[PDB]
Amino acid sequence: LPMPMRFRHLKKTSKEAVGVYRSPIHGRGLFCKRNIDAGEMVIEYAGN
Amino acid sequence: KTRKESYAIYVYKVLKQVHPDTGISSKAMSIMNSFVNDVFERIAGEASRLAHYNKRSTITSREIQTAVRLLLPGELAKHAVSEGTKAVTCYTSAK
Amino acid sequence: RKTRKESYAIYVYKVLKQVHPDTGISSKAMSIMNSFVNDVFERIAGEASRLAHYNKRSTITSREIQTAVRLLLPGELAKHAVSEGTKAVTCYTS
Amino acid sequence: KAKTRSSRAGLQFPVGRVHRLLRKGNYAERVGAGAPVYLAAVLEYLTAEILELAGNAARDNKKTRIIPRHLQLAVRNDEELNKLLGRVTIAQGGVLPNIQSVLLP
Amino acid sequence: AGNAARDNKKTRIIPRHLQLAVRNDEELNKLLGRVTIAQGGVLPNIQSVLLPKKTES
Amino acid sequence: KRHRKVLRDNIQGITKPAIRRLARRGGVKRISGLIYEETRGVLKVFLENVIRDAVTYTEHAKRKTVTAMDVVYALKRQGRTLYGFG
Amino acid sequence: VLRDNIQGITKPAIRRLARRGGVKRISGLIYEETRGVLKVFLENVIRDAVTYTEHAKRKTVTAMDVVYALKRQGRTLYGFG
Amino acid sequence: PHRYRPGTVALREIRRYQKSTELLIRKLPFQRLVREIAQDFKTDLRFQSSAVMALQEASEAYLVALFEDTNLCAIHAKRVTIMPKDIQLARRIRGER
Amino acid sequence: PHRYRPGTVALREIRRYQKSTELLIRKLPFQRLVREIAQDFKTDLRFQSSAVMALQEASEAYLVALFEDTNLCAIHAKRVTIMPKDIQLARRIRGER
DNA sequence: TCGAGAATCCCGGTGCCGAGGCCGCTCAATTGGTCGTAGACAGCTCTAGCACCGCTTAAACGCACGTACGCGCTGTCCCCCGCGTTTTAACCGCCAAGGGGATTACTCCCTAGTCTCCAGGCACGTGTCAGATATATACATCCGA
DNA sequence: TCGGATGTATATATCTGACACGTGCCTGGAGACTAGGGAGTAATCCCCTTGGCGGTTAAAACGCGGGGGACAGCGCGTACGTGCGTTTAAGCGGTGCTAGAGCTGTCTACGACCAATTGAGCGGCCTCGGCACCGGGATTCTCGA
Repeated sequence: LPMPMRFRHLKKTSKEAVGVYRSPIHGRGLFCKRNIDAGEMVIEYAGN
Repeated sequence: KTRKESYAIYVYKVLKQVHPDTGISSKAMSIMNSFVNDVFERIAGEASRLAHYNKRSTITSREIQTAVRLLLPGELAKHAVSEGTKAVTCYTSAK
Repeated sequence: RKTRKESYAIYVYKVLKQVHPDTGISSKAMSIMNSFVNDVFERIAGEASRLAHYNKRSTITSREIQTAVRLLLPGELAKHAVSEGTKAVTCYTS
Repeated sequence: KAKTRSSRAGLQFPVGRVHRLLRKGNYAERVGAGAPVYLAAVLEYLTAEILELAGNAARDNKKTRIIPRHLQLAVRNDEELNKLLGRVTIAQGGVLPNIQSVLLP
Repeated sequence: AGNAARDNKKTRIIPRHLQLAVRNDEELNKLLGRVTIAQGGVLPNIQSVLLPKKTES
Repeated sequence: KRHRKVLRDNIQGITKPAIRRLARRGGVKRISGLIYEETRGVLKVFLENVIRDAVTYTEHAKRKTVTAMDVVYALKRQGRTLYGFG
Repeated sequence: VLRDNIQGITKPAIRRLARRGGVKRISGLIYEETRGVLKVFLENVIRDAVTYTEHAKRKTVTAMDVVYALKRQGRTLYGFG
Repeated sequence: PHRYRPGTVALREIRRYQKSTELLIRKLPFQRLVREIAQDFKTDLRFQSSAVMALQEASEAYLVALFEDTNLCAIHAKRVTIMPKDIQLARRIRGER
Repeated sequence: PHRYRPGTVALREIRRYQKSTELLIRKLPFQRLVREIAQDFKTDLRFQSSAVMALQEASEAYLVALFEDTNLCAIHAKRVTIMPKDIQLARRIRGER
């Protein structure tokens, strides 16, 4: 697939893909729930 | 207290004229009844879509013949076409 | 001068400009959408006519069209198109 | 003065019932006058074909009254009737005897 | 169709966008089951074992 | 109330000489052990995709019984035509 | 009258259809089997196309006849007529 | 101490089951299955019996055709034992999924 | 002296051909094929052009679907190279033969 | 752990021809009536479906258990694949000649429809034989030594 | 190679209950007429299809050389038939009752049917911007050490 269609896919599914929970490493961390194939987009690290 | 469109006596008579000394059960009669209804619906529906495609408003012998040549496979198609044309000519000559 | 033929080009133009402001369409895409609407119309009218022959009635009401759409379309798309149809008919009545 | 069209054409399946089923069935506006005759002929031929291939299996397996297993075998053994009745589950059917040739010991 | 037509940076809609728009969706692909769009093409799909992988170093 | 319809089984009710028996009508020599669950899944999918259209015709006819013609009509739509019940 | 044109389908063109199919590596008998399957499918379409053309009395096979035949086959080509 | 070489009972059951026609699945568990999955579309229906027999014939024929195409797959992979990746291949190829 | 490891040109041609849409078979040999096998059913016909293009689209789509199901078979048999028993298996399973 | 290198995606100039839009002008959609029968409905059966019951018994499940083959490993080899060099027909662009396909105008005769009459099919009551079932019984054939 | 030791078609006696067959009766299928409207037929013109000839070149054809997957051979123990014993749910009769399917009048209101009207929608003809092509730098993997 080309780039912006998967960018649309990203803005769709980044909510249902991942999750922030209580880590044993250090405080909290970002988990993973959907089984990800090697190469796809996960989330956009956006802010101010 | 009703009526029913079965083809039992007709398949009886055809079975008499193709095997002189056998009969047929109920379930086989129902299977042949559904078979004749299904073949009738497929041939009539293909003919009707021909009549609608060609912008004309009458099903004739030529459209039924083209429905037969489309729907059936080869050797059985030539047999059925010859049987139908024989029946139509013997209908209309001695009409 | 040619004999006037049916087409659904203008209505696809209108729905396209209602759902996208500045996105045109080609010719081949217009022929595809024409044949697509012809397909869906043939299937739904066939199912409704077969229902009318099964039920020993003689008149296509809206009820048979609703039943044909609920049969032929898969799941959630049917649950939206039923609502679209009912809303259009009830806005047509009053 | 009552010559039925089955007699007047020489066939066995009726033509009046076919004419009534065409006019009632809403298949088109005008039914012809020879088309139900022609179709009665075609139906009579295919019924004759299936019963002809039925009766051979009936006499070969020693019974004298045709059963749906005989009908299943009479349909499925043929080359072109199998292409006509493409996918039809016949009730009480069963299948053709066939074992793959790479499983015999 | 309009979303894909913007997202490949084109103005109009050519039928490749229609092929992608139907076959990416799930229910419209089930509706258009036995259908071939002219000039359509297919989805880009390569199997998982036809491409190499590296072990050493 | 009055209606006792708490049912959880009956996917296991298709027992396990039965799929073996169907396989050996099919001409199958030796079967693994996951075929049982996979066959139960496929059977559930198919019976859902027939019972849906059967109940739709039964409701549209405004009745409460699903006569045999409606099942024949559902299977006629699916492509698996059935003979011998009309 | 014509001849040999089933070999008009080349060796690379079948390879190109294989690449669009997503195929790594081909043997040397696929060419013969592919020409067989393609000739069978073209006969089964062109028979019904010419049957429609003979019924409508014309001597021309338009696109609408091909689309009607493909509608009967169960393939339903869009984008013409 | 008399036991067969394994496979003989398999082949004789294949011929023994292909030489007959009957309902093969026991009828009341299949009827309870049909009513239980018909619960989800309209509550408290009322079947006939011939509709249940028609469903049993359709499902029996579909499973038999599926297993024969599965067995073709498993013989193609130079094996004998059927594994469920064969069934999933067959329903992927046929077009039902 | 610079040559690729074998297979790289294959995978890049796969992506290069899936990123495009056109007629793929050269048009005049396919037109001569269609006229030559249409000879046998009615002598001296007269085609249009759009009917020939429709035939080319239908045949192209049928061959592409056939090769993808063939490639599924060949990967199922723990191989990579396609052999014609795969194609004959696919047309046996699908129901066209 | 590297670097030669060969495509490759991203980027902006030059040109052109498919697409959007606008006027004109029809002919089918709209409005306004009548009029009949298809259907909604109240009522009135009476018949299959569901639930219940005990009883009998083919059939399903658990458990050893021997074994054979799916799977894993290794070798070897040959044939398919990159690539360089060589022809050749695909294509384009063109002119050219004529077959045939929509199109309209015009008789015309085939069928939708109506009225009369009457036997072909159908629901129903008959007896009565085709194949199921039971019982021995020669006879094919699987498997160790 | 044989003995044994299995299950398997095979000759016959008896029933039954499902199937072959009169019968009457009726309602839908043959006889007559009548109009009119869909379809057969002549003509045409003008659109499109088919055919032919030279020019460029993209692409097919064809050897070369090789190394990587197809295939054969071999070892094991995990997994699955085979059988035996040990439970259970599946048929199977009778019963009932009853909710609901099916059937009969009865009366409308909703859709067919037809007359007069105009504006929605197709055809022809402009115009001009998105897209196609050319050409060059950044990037991004591959493959020999």
